[PDB]
Amino acid sequence: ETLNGGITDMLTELANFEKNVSQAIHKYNAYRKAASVIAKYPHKIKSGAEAKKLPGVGTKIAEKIDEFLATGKLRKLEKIRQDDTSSSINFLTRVSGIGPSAARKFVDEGIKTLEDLRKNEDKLNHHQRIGLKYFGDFEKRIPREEMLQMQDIVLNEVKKVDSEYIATVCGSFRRGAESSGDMDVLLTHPSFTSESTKQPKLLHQVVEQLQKVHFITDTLSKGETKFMGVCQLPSKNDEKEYPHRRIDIRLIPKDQYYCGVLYFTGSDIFNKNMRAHALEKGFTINEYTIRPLGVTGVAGEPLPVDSEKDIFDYIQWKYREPKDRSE
DNA sequence: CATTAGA
DNA sequence: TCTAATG
Ligand code: NA
Ligand code: NA
Repeated sequence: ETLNGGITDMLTELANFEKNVSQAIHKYNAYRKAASVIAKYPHKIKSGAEAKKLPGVGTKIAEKIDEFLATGKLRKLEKIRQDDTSSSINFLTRVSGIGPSAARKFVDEGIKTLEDLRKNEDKLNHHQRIGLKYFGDFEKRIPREEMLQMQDIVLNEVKKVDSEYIATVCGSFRRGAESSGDMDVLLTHPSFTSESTKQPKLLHQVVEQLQKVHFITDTLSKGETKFMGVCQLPSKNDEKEYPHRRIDIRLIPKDQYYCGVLYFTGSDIFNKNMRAHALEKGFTINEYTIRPLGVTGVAGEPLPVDSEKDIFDYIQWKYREPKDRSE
């Protein structure tokens, strides 16, 4: 957590590189496992040698460990950090819609900057065109103070269209957080569950609501169960307009909400931890359900859930307010 | 890890 | 169809 820190950070750096700039999935994978196991090790790595005794700890990495050990740096590291191409990749990527493959392709074409991107919006797809267009706003945080004003409008039209809907704004937001990166709305309806053959319109109804009022401004992706978009709080009585925000609304079988909700609400550690417990408590948790464990090794059969409580009850735990779902 | 664009 | 990008 700190005694192995540099090694881990170097190593990760190392990894992320291969992965993006290069297409070295393996080396990349190689770095991460090492990064992983070195991270667990309970003592101070005093040399590649010692490190080397590890699993996944090859000669190539052990080598890198000495160089970092001996001199507070690493060339390859330094050389990469410098590399204008590589850098270019890492940057283009911040564009929403641009990922490794497109980064590399763009670079090769010579587009290495934000401006380059503009000059060639045509070589860009609708997702990326938007990612472009709100480059700033998308990197900006979301003040809870806004999360509250957004959430408020959202539940308002949800309810407006049909009183039967159930929306929940999951995430850290939900976990009390001072700010958030984007809003996650988990949606559900009774008239939609596990079997009941969809009702695409269920999703489409609301998206169209939000839009009709202007909360929705753009569509990154709209599928029959997951709409991915852009939204903005009405810019008041002037002088202050609102930054464009990333929103994600998703349909859910009324039969799977709470688990999903429970889940997406994290924290990643709270979940992991609760989940690990359900195992002892003879259970199985996962994004959509909770099944009872059968000694044969495994088992099935989705116990019924009506609230975040059921799932609690089931594993016989203390209901944890989302507030304290930190870990 | 599953859903969507796109070509 | 596959392949990429988000979460
Ligand atoms: Na080894
Ligand atoms: Na990106």
